[PDB]
Amino acid sequence: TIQNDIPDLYSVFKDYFPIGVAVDPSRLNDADPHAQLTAKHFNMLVAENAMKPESLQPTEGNFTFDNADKIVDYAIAHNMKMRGHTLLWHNQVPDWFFQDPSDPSKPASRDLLLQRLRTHITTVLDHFKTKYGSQNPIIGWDVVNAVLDDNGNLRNSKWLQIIGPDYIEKAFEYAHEADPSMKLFINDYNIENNGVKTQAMYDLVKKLKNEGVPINGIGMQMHISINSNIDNIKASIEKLASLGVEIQVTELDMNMNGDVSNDALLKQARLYKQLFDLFKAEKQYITAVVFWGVSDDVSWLSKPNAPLLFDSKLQAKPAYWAIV
Ligand SMILES: O[C@@H]1[C@@H](O)[C@H](O[C@@H]2CO[C@@H](O[C@@H]3CO[C@@H](O)[C@H](O)[C@H]3O)[C@H](O)[C@H]2O)OC[C@H]1O
Repeated sequence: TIQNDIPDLYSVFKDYFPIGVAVDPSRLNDADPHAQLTAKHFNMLVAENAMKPESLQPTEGNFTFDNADKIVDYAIAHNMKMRGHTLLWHNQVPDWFFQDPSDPSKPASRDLLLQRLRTHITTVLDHFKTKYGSQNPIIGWDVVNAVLDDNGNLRNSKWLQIIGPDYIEKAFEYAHEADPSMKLFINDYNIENNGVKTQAMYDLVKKLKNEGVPINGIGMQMHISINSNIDNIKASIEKLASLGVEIQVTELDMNMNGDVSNDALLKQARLYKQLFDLFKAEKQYITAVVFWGVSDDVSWLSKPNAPLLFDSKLQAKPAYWAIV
């Protein structure tokens, strides 16, 4: 059971930006405590998995939008906005995309993979536009996800192998043509550490935007840890924001590195407080902050963990009170 009388999390940030959460379609029933927590504290939703490529087109031409639509319906019912995650990634994408259909032992050509990407992106965006119309809660999409490797080079996924470096520009082009009302984002992790990957994201977006690619913003996943440096996060936000794009904190959670002790929870609270003070200070750039999971018990991180503001019993943690 949840705490019904404590402050609604997102309301505390009404003058800064919406506060969202990533959800599972199986946790949306009115009597489900996770759903109650979702509707109470957030005014933005994201599909943790239901809108990924494999979740939308498991086999070629066979689109499965039921779970995604269930989340969209829920968002509409609770007056929540949504982020679309994600049109392209190297994980949770079916092998068929990259295979020659007449000889699955061979790879698809650059033209065939591009056509498939175009069809996927266009069908996905057209689905939400045609089914929901003006009521579509999705305000933007992570057009490409995690396209950089640890060293800042372009990740050598099958997309890069088969098409080449311009597959990124093509994805944005296809999304923009399908629905110009959508804000288009390039999303990634570790770009908040002000290291080589932050610089690489900055260089890539600067290059593409200067070439006319319709990139509207950068999503900083923010899968931080109990040892993350606030100064580096601030420097990263400033650097990326200098490109004239929106910044959204898209998959916020805190890896405790196995230490879920009471002392660690207090340290977590202090860090989350500093983090949100930073976000508020940077409100002229940040247009959304989304947590990757409703509560600790449903977090994607391996156990033991305590990454969010609500614990495994769905109760507000010290971090929640520090921020509110
Ligand atoms: O942007 C990335 C996120 O999308 C990513 O989210 C996690 C992706 O893996 C999910 O776990 C899979 C769910 O589907 C099952 O069939 C698989 O067996 C699981 O591995 C997890 O639920 C998401 O939270 O996190 C990393 C980000 O870079």
